[PDB]
Amino acid sequence: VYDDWSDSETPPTINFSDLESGLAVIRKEDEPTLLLFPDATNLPTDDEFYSLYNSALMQCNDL
Amino acid sequence: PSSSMAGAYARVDNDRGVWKSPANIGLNYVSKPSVTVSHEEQESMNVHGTGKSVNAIRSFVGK
Amino acid sequence: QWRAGALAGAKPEHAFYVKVGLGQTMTAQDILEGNMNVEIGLAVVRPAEFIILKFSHKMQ
Amino acid sequence: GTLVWGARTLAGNDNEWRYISVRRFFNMAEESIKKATEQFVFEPNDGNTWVRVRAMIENFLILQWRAGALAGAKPEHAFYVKVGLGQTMTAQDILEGNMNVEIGLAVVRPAEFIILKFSHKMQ
Amino acid sequence: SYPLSKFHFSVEWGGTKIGFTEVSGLDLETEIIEYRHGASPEYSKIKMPGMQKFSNITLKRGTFKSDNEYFQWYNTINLNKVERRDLTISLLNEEHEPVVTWKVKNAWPLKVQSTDLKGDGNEVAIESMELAHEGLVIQNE
Amino acid sequence: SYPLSKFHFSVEWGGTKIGFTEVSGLDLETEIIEYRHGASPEYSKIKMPGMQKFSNITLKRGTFKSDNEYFQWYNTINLNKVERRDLTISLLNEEHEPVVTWKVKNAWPLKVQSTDLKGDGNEVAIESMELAHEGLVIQNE
Amino acid sequence: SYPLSKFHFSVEWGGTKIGFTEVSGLDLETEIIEYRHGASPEYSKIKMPGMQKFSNITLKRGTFKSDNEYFQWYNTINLNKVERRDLTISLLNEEHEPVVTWKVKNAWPLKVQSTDLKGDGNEVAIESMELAHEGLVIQNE
Amino acid sequence: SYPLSKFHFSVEWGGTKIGFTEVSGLDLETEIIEYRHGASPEYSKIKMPGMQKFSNITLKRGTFKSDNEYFQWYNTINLNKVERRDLTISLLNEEHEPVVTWKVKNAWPLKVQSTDLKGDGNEVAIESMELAHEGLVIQNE
Repeated sequence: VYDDWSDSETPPTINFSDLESGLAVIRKEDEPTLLLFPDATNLPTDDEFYSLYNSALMQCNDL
Repeated sequence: PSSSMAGAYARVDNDRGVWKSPANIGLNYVSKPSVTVSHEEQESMNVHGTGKSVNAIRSFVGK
Repeated sequence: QWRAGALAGAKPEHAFYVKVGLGQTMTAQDILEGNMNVEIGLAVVRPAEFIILKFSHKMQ
Repeated sequence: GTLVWGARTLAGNDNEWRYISVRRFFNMAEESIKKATEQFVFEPNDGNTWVRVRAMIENFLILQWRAGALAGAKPEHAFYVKVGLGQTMTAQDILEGNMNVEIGLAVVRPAEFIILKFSHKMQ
Repeated sequence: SYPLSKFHFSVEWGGTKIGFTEVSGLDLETEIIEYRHGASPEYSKIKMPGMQKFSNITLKRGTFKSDNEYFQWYNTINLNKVERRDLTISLLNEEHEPVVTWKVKNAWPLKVQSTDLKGDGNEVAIESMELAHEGLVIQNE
Repeated sequence: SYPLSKFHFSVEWGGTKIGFTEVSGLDLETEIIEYRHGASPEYSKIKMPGMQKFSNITLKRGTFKSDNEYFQWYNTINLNKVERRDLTISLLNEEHEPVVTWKVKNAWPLKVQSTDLKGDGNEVAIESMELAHEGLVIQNE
Repeated sequence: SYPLSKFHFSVEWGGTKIGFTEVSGLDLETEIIEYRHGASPEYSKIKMPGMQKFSNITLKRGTFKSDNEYFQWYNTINLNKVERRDLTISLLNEEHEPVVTWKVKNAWPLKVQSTDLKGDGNEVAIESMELAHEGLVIQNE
Repeated sequence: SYPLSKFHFSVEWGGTKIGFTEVSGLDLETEIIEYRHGASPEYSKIKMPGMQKFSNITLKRGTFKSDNEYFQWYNTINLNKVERRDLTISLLNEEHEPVVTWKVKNAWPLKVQSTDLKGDGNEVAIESMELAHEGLVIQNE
């Protein structure tokens, strides 16, 4: 759930480990055909962003 | 699930015969399995080094 | 049981056999002790578990 | 207004999979067929089953053809389905409980470029 | 060197049983379009193929205790909706394997007919069904 | 493993007796609606269910002294009014209990037919009735 | 739960008999007045009721020996004078009582039509009359 | 993949019942304005839209005991005044829910037509009404 602000110039952050957890969960559902991540561009680094998408493509190959 | 299966065994014997497998049977009065079992997760249930196999109760879309 | 489709085989001769007799299933000692030995064999059908589909692009 | 321009995948030089609509069509057809084949999972592995499975798959594909999804003047040019001992299966597969079905499809691909040429009309 | 007989067969229709007493109506038909222009030396017409038709299929079976399937399928009709099924009809060899197969697309039931009753009716009660469909393919390899 | 026979049955129609010689017409029927648009690759039509119909039911019995029931029911017709009844037809087992039941809603008689007479007519005088109704349900459990 | 039939009815017109073969023309009609001013956002007209009309009534009956009533009523016309009558038309129930009544004011006859004659005319000679009137009220309670 | 049928529908008109035998006249129409100036290379005219029209709507139903509604609505006309109503016509699915709806503004009745009577008229007495209105919108989502 949404965290709070530290100051007017200091916003909440997005935790990479939380998105990986959600991906691990959706892997057990049969109905979905498309995978989307609405808060991926706000990850602290580009490296985390790319890592998340490589995992999503690997899931598609396996299923 | 054991009493539900005894019921299911009786249905198969009457409609198809005792020589047919008691599987690919829908259960009555069941909302859902308590635990979701994925495709990959069942590999060790059907085939295992000890031979002590476990059958699975699973949810199928539209069935 | 064969007629109803429980046993394998084109004709009953391929589905089962039954044997009994002195020199086949019994000896002199069994007759003396009151034993009777009958041997039975059955051809039983087993299910398939796996279906594999393969896809390709149709071409000449 | 604002339009989506282009429809290629991340494998754009792939002769079979570069277009999004080809990849998505195949995923759709494959999912629908396996749902239909699940009803035969615990059936005997013999000629009676092989015929029932084949007929079911062909009926699905005929409807896709009728709706314009597949290429070809007649269904015979749009797809094929094969199954049988000596064709797709061997003795070893029968013994292990396997069943092998082969399917092929004719799929239509889009044009991307239009070139116009102009000149001065003369006798 | 010998032809096939007509009494050993099976029908797969989505029901519990595959045994039937009688099967009929496995026909294919095409219309003709005729033409003649006035200057032709022949005083008859030239012919070409038109649109295509299919016949309805009739199935007959004996009535058994606790089997109400003809009725249950018929009773799936709801205004314009109905359960449609793939119908497979097969002529069998001595190993009970298919030889000739008739493949039928999108079938559903137009009518279900029950048995008559007679005081001196010393015979089997036979029920029957008539099916509509959208196409037939014949396989004989 | 054996089918049912067709000679042991009973009919409940509101009359004093339940024995009949012959019962027929227990049918169900649906109409077809056909369609084809001009651009279709197939040159045949697609089919769907239409409106529904029922057949009239015929009952036959022998004439007996002092039983005038066919006439008395028929004679309840008065301009557009008639006594309507629930008709229950049942096929029986060896204990004389129901096995297969046909349930008929809102029946009344269209016609009553009497016997012919012959000088050399060495046979039983048989009367018959034809019934209209509004629906049929088949039960076989 | 059922609608009324159309064959049991009677007509009271001042004559000796009330039985007729055919009755028609029991209609009501209103004129429309249309309007549009030039500044309206809609490009169609607004409508309101105008003046009212009634249709003539036609009565048909078989010719009988010594009954000359159609003629006798018609023959009461004298320059602008005529015998005017109250016409009551009624649809009947099984007790032969009124259900639906049409009440007609100030009727008189515009025309009386006789039968044609034919050498092979194997049918009933039917005469008819057409009536003018000044108003119709419909009662159904 | 299948088209809609035309027999399951309902009409909301402010009356007690919503069942009808027949509904017709749900049309839309536009006028054309034509033009050609003398110097044009083409020897035909250019066309553009003009003013708009609507057709009258006809409703048919069977006559029932104690239901006088067609008459009662018609009888609300008083010189230029009439009760105007919103008319909603709907084509239904298998759950008896709307699929296609025709919405009609400001309707009132131009005419009410009664049944004919016949001695051998073995049929249902059917009454009908014709309605004027000011506009039609078609909804199909």
